[PDB]
Amino acid sequence: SVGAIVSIEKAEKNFVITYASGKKAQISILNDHLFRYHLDPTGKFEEYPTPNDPKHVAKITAKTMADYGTQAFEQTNVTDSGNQFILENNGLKIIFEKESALMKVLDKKKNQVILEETAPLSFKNDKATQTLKQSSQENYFGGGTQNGRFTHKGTAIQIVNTNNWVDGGVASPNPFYWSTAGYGVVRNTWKPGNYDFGSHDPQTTTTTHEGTDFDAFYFFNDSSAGILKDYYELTGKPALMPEYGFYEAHLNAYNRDYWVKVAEGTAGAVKFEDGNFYKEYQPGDLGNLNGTLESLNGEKENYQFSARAVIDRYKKNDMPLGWFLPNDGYGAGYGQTDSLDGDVQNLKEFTDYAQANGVEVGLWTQSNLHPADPKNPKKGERDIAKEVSVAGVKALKTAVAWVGYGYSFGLNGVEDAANVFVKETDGAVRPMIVSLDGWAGTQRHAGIWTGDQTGGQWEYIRFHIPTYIGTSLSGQPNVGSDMDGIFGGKNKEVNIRDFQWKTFTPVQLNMDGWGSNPKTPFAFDQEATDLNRAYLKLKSMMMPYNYSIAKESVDGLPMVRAMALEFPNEGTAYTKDSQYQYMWGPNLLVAPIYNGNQDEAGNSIRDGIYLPDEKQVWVDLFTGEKYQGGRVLNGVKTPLWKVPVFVKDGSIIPMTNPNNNPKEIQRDQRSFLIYPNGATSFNMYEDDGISTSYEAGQSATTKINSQGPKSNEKGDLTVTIEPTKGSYKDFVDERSTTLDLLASEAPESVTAMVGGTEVTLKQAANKEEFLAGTNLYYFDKEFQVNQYLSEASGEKLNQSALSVKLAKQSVTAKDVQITVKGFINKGTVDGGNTTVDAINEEKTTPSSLTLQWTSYEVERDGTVFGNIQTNTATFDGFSHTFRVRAVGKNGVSEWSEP
Ligand SMILES: CC(=O)N[C@H]1[C@@H](Oc2ccc([N+](=O)[O-])cc2)O[C@H](CO)[C@H](O)[C@@H]1O
Repeated sequence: SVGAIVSIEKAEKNFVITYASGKKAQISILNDHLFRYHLDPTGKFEEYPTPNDPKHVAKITAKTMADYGTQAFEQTNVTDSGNQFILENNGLKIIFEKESALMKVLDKKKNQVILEETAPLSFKNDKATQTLKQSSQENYFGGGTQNGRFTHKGTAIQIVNTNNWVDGGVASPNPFYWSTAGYGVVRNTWKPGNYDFGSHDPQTTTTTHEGTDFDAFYFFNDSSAGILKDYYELTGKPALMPEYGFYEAHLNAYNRDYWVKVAEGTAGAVKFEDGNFYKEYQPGDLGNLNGTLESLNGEKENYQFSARAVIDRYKKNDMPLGWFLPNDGYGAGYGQTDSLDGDVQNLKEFTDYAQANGVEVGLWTQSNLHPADPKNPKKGERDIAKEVSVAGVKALKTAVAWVGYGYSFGLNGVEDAANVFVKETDGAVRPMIVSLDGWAGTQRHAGIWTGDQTGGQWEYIRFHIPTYIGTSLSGQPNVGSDMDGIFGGKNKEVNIRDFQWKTFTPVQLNMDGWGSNPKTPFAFDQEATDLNRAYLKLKSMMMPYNYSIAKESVDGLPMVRAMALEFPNEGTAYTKDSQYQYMWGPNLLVAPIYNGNQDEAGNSIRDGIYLPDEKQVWVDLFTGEKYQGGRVLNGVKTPLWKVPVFVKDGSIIPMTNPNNNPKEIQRDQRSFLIYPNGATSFNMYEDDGISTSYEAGQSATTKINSQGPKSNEKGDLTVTIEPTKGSYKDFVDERSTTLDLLASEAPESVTAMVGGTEVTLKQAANKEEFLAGTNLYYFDKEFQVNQYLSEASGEKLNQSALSVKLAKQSVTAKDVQITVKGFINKGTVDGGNTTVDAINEEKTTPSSLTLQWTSYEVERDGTVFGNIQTNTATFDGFSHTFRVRAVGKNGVSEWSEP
């Protein structure tokens, strides 16, 4: 312990705290809610922590202390207030008890103590530990990719480069956590740590990092978006993926292995287009067998075994494919020549072919990306500069084999790679890097994938959902994983369920070559293939929405959102009651199927669907079925074709034509799927999709406003598309406009103003007239959000919509105002009417209680459960008070005895 504080002095650039031990700390005030506290036993007070190697020059911070300016520091006063020293600016009171040295921070806007040390910093055992008060309602997020976990109260998390990709490991640590009390802390260290959020003593949180230094950035903010924006201003805004990065990729090696003709039914046999069965061999496993060597371009009497042939199969199977890594395999390489330049020419010809097919090429790496002598490369070296400038590579994946050391290593590597992409293309290619073993800052260059796990089993989904959520809460919105795992497979239902929910996630990797079957969306039967295509096409149609929430995640909430981000006033949104669902942007609640529980009809039984907000209607995206929030639904029947996705009524979802890659998007069209519910709004972002020019303001935004009746009510609806602001290379100014307004009745009238001039709309007599014509509207009871899913599910999945089409117009010069009179979107709402119209001892397990007494509701520890279809209900996931009420046609009853 450094002892009592004897003095706090305002120096030229920071406040100097002198402890009775003679140890000093510097407080740097960066803005009115962010400060750095640096207790440096060495007295050097260097701006940056020591990395694990001096060549690791990429910094945690993206903004220097000097870049924040001196204003907040100038406007912070130190006062000697008897038993305390106080630092005070417009934002914070930082209060230090003189005798104990304990720091506490009053947020002056809240007039509440947000952070309070309860024991002094401890430097024992070559670690630096802070001990904080933990309050009963205080929750904690962050830590990076905390495999299986997102909400950390009552647990400890390891801030360690664990190189463990399965539940309970850490695929990508981050020394960043935040408290729902309204603070975030970045430990300014490259050293591993352990954050114990009151795992045995619930009133104490301890944060420990190895080392002899205590250096931390403390930021105070009253919103989760503000905490993340603080983290991003400090450590770097997330990179915005190029549009193609949101599309599934195919990853494997096509330069190294051999295919041997085998019998059908041979272990590992794969059928090819010649109608024969082949089994894949590494060259060293061939033994006396003879096979056909793979190549990227299939130029060697081997076309069906080539990387080109895989592009052709995704095309033949009409599957989206954004990008392709053809060298993803240990020692695989990307050419078979005697030179790097010969291999780069082979890869360039692959990239020409991939690009002719609308697919970008990335490379995997297990190594440094530069030759020992770039002017004289050796065969088998890497030269990301030539790979980029000569071969046209646009993306990079960093194997643990490269970045496995962790901490400063990965950040240095991905920073250097990002700079090469940009420099070699003069900014024509923005970075597209997928990494792991990250740290604070990684997000500004790279997204993460979660590493190697076994698919073909429900645990593959179950642990991934919270993993994504917690990754995103850690300031990494660009998260992905392998589609149905790198290992295993042979479980059709898991495969379909994985493609389903990852539609509503950023990055999808078909990590092929290691599994129980090929890793593609067409590896299973036609039922699975058509479902996977349907969900992949839905993602392609959602690209304007997805790109818009991606833009938001550059300086705001991430794309995968913990329930608490969108519903901060509900306790359920913070706990493991929210571990298996999330908001995909603001507008979609995704509650993936994550276990094999079923009925005899093969329907999955989904428990614990938490629908927030007693005042909010949630709309099944596929069927239009409506559900009242403020409840957790158990026993929800979910057919194989379906993933539980609910639209937040009010949602504007920008859409586009189904497409297999960004070059197939019609840039001369725009389309909005709207669920009007009072006054809502959406900001649609666009840019050139590929370059760094967005960072220099080459982008455009379009504000869409929907102003109509509340859910299920009738009224006037005004949809206003404000003029598009901004421009960029190959910006298309002249676009047609579609609105698909979910509606339950034909309107009284639909009128259209374009830049203040009326456009006469005709009522289409039928769908074919509507589809053929422009300046029309059409009330359609056969509206399909996803025709591929309708066809794949064997369900029509018809919904009712009022669709409106306007002719091409200048989107910059002229707005759109559509007025619908007699607008209504009414359906029956499950739990819509909350109007007031024993413990079964023999069934008590260790962790499940069964209560007995058109449906019922039960309150479990202050959380309301619904969809209880019979005369009993069991509650589990226990290591409790039960009230029950009846549900009928005309409302409910009041709470029975606790
Ligand atoms: C975490 C990581 O880098 N994963 C890579 C890596 O994966 C494996 C997979 C299996 C083993 N093993 O059986 O011991 C080791 C490493 O390299 C793969 C190369 O194809 C993939 O890139 C995978 O994502």
